[PDB]
Amino acid sequence: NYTTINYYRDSASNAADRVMQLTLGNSTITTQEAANSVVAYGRWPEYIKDSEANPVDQPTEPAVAACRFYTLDTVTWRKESRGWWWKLPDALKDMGLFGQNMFYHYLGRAGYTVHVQCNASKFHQGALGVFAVPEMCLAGDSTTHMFTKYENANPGEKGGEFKGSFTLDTNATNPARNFCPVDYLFGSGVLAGNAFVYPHQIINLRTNNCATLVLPYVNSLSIDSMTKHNNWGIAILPLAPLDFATESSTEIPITLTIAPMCCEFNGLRNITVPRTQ
Amino acid sequence: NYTTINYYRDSASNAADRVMQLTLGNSTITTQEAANSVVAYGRWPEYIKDSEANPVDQPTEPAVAACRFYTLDTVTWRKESRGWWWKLPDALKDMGLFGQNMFYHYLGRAGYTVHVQCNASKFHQGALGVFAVPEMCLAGDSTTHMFTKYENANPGEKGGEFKGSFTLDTNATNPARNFCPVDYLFGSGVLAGNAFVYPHQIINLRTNNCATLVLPYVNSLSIDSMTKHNNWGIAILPLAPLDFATESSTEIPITLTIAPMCCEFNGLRNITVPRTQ
Amino acid sequence: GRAGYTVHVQCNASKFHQGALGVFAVPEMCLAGDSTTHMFTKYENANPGEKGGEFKGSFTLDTNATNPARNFCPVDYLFGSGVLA
Amino acid sequence: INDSFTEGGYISMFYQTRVVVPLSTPRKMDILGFVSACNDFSVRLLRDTTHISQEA
Amino acid sequence: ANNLPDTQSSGPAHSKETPALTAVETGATNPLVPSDTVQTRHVIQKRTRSESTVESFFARGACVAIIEVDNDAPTKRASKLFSIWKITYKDTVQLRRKLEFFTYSRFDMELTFVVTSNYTDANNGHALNQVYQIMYIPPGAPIPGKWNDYTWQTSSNPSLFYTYGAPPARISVPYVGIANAYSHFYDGFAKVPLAGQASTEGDSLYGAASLNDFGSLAVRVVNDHNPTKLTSKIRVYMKPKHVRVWCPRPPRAVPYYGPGVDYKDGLAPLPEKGLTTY
Amino acid sequence: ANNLPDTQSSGPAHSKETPALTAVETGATNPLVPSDTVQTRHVIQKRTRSESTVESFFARGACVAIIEVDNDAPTKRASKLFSIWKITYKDTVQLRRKLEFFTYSRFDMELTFVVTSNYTDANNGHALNQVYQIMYIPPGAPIPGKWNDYTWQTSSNPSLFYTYGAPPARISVPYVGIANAYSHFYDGFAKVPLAGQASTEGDSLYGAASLNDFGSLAVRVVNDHNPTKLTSKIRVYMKPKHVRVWCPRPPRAVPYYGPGVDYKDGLAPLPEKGLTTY
Ligand SMILES: CCCCCCCCCCCCC/C=C/[C@H](O)[C@H](N)CO
Ligand SMILES: CCCCCCCCCCCCC/C=C/[C@H](O)[C@H](N)CO
Repeated sequence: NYTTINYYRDSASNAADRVMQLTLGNSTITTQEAANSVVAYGRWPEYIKDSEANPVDQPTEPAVAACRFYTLDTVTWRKESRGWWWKLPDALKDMGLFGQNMFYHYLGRAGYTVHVQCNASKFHQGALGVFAVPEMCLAGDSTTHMFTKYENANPGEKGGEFKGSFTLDTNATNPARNFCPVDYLFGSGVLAGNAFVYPHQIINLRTNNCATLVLPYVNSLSIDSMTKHNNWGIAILPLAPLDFATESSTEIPITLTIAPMCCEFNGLRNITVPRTQ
Repeated sequence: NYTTINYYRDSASNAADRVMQLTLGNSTITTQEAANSVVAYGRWPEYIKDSEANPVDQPTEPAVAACRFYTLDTVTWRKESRGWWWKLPDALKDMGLFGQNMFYHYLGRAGYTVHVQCNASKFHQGALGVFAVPEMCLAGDSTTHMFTKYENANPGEKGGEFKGSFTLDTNATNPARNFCPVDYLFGSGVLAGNAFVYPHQIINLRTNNCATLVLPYVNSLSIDSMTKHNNWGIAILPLAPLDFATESSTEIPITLTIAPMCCEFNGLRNITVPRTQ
Repeated sequence: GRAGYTVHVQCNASKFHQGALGVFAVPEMCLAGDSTTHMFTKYENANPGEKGGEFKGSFTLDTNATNPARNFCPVDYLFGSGVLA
Repeated sequence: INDSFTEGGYISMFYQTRVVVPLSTPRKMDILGFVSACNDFSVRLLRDTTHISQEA
Repeated sequence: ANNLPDTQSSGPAHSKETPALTAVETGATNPLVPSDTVQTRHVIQKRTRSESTVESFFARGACVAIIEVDNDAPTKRASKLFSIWKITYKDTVQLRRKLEFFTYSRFDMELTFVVTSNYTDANNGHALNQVYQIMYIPPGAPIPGKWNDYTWQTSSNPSLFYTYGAPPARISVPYVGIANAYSHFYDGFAKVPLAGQASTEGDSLYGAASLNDFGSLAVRVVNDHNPTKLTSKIRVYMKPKHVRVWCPRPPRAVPYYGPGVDYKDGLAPLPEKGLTTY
Repeated sequence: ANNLPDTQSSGPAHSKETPALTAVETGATNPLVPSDTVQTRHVIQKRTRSESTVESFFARGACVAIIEVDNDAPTKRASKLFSIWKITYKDTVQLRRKLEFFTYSRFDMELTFVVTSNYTDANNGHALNQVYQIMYIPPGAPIPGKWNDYTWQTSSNPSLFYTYGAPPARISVPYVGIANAYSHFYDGFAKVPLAGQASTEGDSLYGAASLNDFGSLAVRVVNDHNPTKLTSKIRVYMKPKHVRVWCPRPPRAVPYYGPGVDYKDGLAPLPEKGLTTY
């Protein structure tokens, strides 16, 4: 036994599976070759509780008007693809009434259902790692730290691509001020092979055609500014390169469908019009 | 949990609304355009309790003889007025039997009912802040600290005026030794806008014609010398300047009526005759 | 689509002003056109938007055959629909 | 402190209709502004202020 | 100090009750909450005002004096072998402002003495560890005239003997005011001049009284002088304890000028900013 | 933190149940144990994960700052009589990496100050024991411009007075984040640039916000200068206490380059080894 007694007031001073259907609003997704679906950290998206509400004004919950699947621009997977990234809610800023509520309010909160679709025949090869990264900070391309500008950090539904090797932006007069995400460094100075600590799913073309990730709202705050802060980052990397019948030049589309969930907005004002690239 | 044990004797060593009528004596005040009445710190004036009596000799309580409304000299509110101040009990030193008891006794104590009256038409503009300040110390006008003489510090029922800007008294041979209260510094090196921490009322000419403040006796002692120490200070500032129909040159009277309350005096002697200005 | 409405008309004036406004909610507020052709008002004019339209003191006929206005001609005392206001 | 990540917002005042006065009335008036905290207000991490300083 | 109230959910409102409209002329602050003007959710409040208490606000050691003493030699007229410091919080601004937030205060005090010493020259040898005597001299008590006169017997005066290198010395004092509270402000005089007597007589400084007379501290180095001069400084840190305060005042907005409320410089504390500039 | 499960004996198996075969596409880690693939004996486990707890992992004092100050003379322009250090854990790598294992953290902090001083020259005499003032300056508080300006009154700023030779100074801090947790990473900006305004306006550094603004520490030597210069260094050791963490991330694999996630050098962290070389 030992005896412990606190001699101070403040406690700081104390000693230390395959067939699935997803319906949101007026949108429905059917899948037959699914590898199940992952709920990030086992937490389903939810609305702010009265015990955690910071803003006092009544929130607006568009529900089905905004809690529905929006499909982003399709990308092409080739043998030379290094990977793609999107930022949420940034990727949905021009998507129906969700983007309208996003830009008309000072504070916004939403979870997501991300559905990545990549169908290929039984004679194709390749694997895609689909990772949901909270606070997916990406490295810049200049000797100046944290120098990436807002326009490039928020590409929108197109997102960005990973790079095979790091290139330094030496243009002093007109710096690019863009990201330089290196695929094997995961764009953030960490080995990509460890990226599986994040919620993820692998689309192995021999097994499944799609991946589904249910992202809860993750943040150090109950609600934040959606225009300032991207809660999530979706990163897709080719773990196994695409291959097909030795024909070469094969390319298959990857489509991304994101549904915001449990959307809450506070602080209605005039609409925000961010500066464009 | 934590454990605390005291190892010493002395505890110092331990760890840390509109229509109103006011009748006092043979005096009565009727108001129809009142903005209610403020009781400073929510404490009504009272007599010294036996549990707090420092002097042992029997007090004298003139009651109605001195606890009655005395009206001071009227001042004029113009567009150029910066404000006025009075000191209590100093403003009442020549007012009936109250002043007699004040000067015949070594110790005196009294609360007050201050009634500021300023009537103007429905086509006038202006607001007066009326502030009751305990220990209303005012800044002097010389490089010598605390150099204001008794005669100027106790003007009487006329009181003094605030100044727009600070002026330094450079007359070495015959220094003025007077106050220099700057209106926006509240005469004491503090912004006037914060003066509302003191008990106060605003006379907005569109709303009310009068202000009433019930000041309890406030002091670090139960009873003190009224000739040495001014318990209260009444400061009136134009928050909104006086204006009228663009005619200009308009001036309206401000009248001050103070009734001492719960007067107690101790230490009867020959009368005190203070030196005059 | 389906929706009810709360319409709030605001018109402040001093105590030295005169005037009265009738504010009427009309279901199926059909308005008369300005041409000899019946029911000839085009969609663009029938749906002005938030600006709306104005009533007219007297009825004017649109005789421009080449480029007809195809606009409404609501007469104030006829309430724009052939009925006394 | 003036901080981007913890910026507070914007207060503004506008005319809804306008200020109307009759004749023989001042056409220019003044408004006074006051601020205070609500009963849910709180502070922490006591520090030294920058509103007072001493010389020599 | 205790927990704040929770936030209750508020829906749309359509009624003749208008909490927003008020009349500040009454002098009363409108006690509105967010749910009165906007629709609010339910928030279970967990913030507290524990660090905003008057005890927490003053629960810091604040430097109030830097007393300089020397150990050189009796012959040297430029070295001050002892120093007398009138006890007051007005030699420094920060604690003075925090205290002058209020008209009256009543508290015990904790005095901490941080002593730092140094050499003044090199080619005169070295010194042994010094002992400092800090003698409290209440008003009326004899004041030392020399560093080694009889007054330092301290038969009755409380005295602190601090060995250099030991942790800073510390004492506690109860509330020692002759009134029922400390007067941060005294709107009056100690004398009333009487009609008839000469203008020289009866003249007293404004705002000065014996309420703030607390005696002084006499600090000396008990050691005899080494062949080399040693200069020491005692820093006095004052911590109010068991604080009660009364009659809050607006804080000092302009630089202090002397022990009173006088101002002479820096009368323009506010900067320039547009009316419609955010 | 608690005890691990025991190992159960496993005999030969012949069945249609195949724990070995799985599908990692689901994103789920197969929770197999040795008894599933090989025959195992019974082992009563006595090992524990007590030292792998998040509290143990961070229960070390980590140096985060080396603040250099001097005591030479006011005239000397090359001597820094006081030093201001923005509070952060990103001036050092080891604690930064251990913390950036996680996206969010929430903890009390323990700051330990180890002060070491030395002479810089010999033929100028010697010095007396020094007292150091470490003043915490929260954001918005006035920042000292001179080593002896009014800011050091510390009427409100918490201040530590450390006597040289005493054990390293120490204070504890509660969780002082304006958010509900500390953000190791912030994927955003403090400003949103608005259409219309000039490219100069609205431009904010990526990943920088006021979540990580904690003020600074101002360190000075309280003593007056001796005829010889003395150089001192305060080493700040930060120990998280009552640690909670959220959202684990892969640790930094390449050298840090600035306060953000930028990388510029050492992008080839892995060595060369044959595929079939043991
Ligand atoms: C042991 C000998 C030296 C140390 C003892 C000195 C004791 C002096 C304590 C009594 C005088 C100071 C009491 C409090 C000071 C001021 O009145 C307060 N700051 C008023 O707000
Ligand atoms: C007594 C005066 C000097 C010592 C007091 C300094 C107090 C500063 C403590 C608050 C600021 C630091 C709080 C924690 C630091 C970082 O946020 C954490 N490493 C975040 O992970």
